[PDB]
Amino acid sequence: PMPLLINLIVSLLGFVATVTLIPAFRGHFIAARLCGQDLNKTSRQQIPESQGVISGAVFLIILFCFIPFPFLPHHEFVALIGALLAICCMIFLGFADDVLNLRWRHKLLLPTAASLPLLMVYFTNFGNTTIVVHLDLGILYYVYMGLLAVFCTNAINILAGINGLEAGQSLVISASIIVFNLVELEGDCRDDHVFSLYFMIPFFFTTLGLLYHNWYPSRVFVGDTFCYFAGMTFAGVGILGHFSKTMLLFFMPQVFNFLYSLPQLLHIIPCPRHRIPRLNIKTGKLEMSYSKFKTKSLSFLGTFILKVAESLQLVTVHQSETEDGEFTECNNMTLINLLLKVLGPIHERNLTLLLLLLQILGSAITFSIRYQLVR
Repeated sequence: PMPLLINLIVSLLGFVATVTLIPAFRGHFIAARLCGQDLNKTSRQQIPESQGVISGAVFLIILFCFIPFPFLPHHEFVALIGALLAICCMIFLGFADDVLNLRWRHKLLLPTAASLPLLMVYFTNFGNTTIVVHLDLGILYYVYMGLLAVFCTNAINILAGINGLEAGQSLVISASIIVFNLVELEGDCRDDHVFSLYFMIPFFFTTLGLLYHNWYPSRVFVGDTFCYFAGMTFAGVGILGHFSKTMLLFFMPQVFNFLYSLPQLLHIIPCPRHRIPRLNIKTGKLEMSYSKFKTKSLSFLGTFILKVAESLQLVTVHQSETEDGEFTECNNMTLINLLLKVLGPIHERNLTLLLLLLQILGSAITFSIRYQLVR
C-alpha cells in the first residue's frame, strides 16, 4: 500500500488545509453576498454560504498532487484523470448554480453534463454493459450512469435543512465505502477498490474539515456546491469501481426521504417554500412544520396519496373550517419532520446526530446483508 500511504498523508494535510482556509475566506464570501441567516436560529447574523467550494478545491489540489504516485498502466490512469474531470466539472457547475440560482430543469442537466467523462472512460476502457438480476442493458446502462450522478447529488441535497446533516451523512457514506473497499481489497477486486480509496480518503478528510465549521452551531454553510461535489464523487467511485449497487444501499435514508418527499416535490400534495422544522423560541428544540391548503383545490391523486400515507401512520392530517372555507393542514413530508412526528420536538444538534446514527444503522444493515451477519 505504498501509494495509499502517500494518499493518507496528503488527505490529512488537506484536512488541516480545509480547517485553515474556510475561516480565511470568510471575508470574501460575506463581501460577495455569498452568505445567509441560519433559519432555525434566533440569531440574525449572516453565515458564509457554499463552503463546499473550498473543501472541494482543497480535494482537487490534494488529488492533483497525488496523480503521479499510483503510477510511480494508463488504463487505471485514464479513470483517475477522467474521474477527476467529472468531479472538478461538478464542483464548478455546482458553485455556478449556487452563485446564479439556475432553474430546477437546468439544475438536473448539470450532473448529467459533468458525468459525461466517466461514461466516455467506461466506453474507451470497454466497461461491462451487462447486469445481473444476466441482461445486457447496452445503451440503457449508460443512461443509468448518467442518472446516477443526478440521483446522489439531489438525494443528499433534499435530505438537508439542519446543521451538519449534508456533510455528516456524506462522512458516514464515504466512511462506509472506505470500510467496504478495505474488506474487498484483500482479494478478488483489488484494482476497483484501491481506485475508490484514492478518492474516498481525501473526500472524507476534506469533508471532516468542512464539518468542523458546519457542525452545530453552524459557522459556515456547505451550499449546493457540496451536495453536487459529494454526489459526483460517490457516483464516480461506484461507476468506475463497479460497486454502484452496493453503494446505493448506503443511500437508504436518502432513498426513503426522496420518495416520502416525492408527492410534495411533484406538487400532487401542496408544498410550501421551506419544509424545514419550526424552532420554538421558548423550547429551544425543533418542532414539526405543516403545509395548509384548500381541500377543494386538491387533486384526486393527491387526496388518495395523503389518505394512504395517513393510514400507514406517516403523515399527521389536521382538518379545519374557516370563513374563507375548509382547509387541510398536512404534515411536511420529509425524514426530519417524520422523526419529530415519532419522537416529538428534538434539538438541532441531537436531530442531526440521530439521522447520522440512522445513516450508520443502514450501513450496518447493508454490511450485514453482504457478509452474512444477521445471525
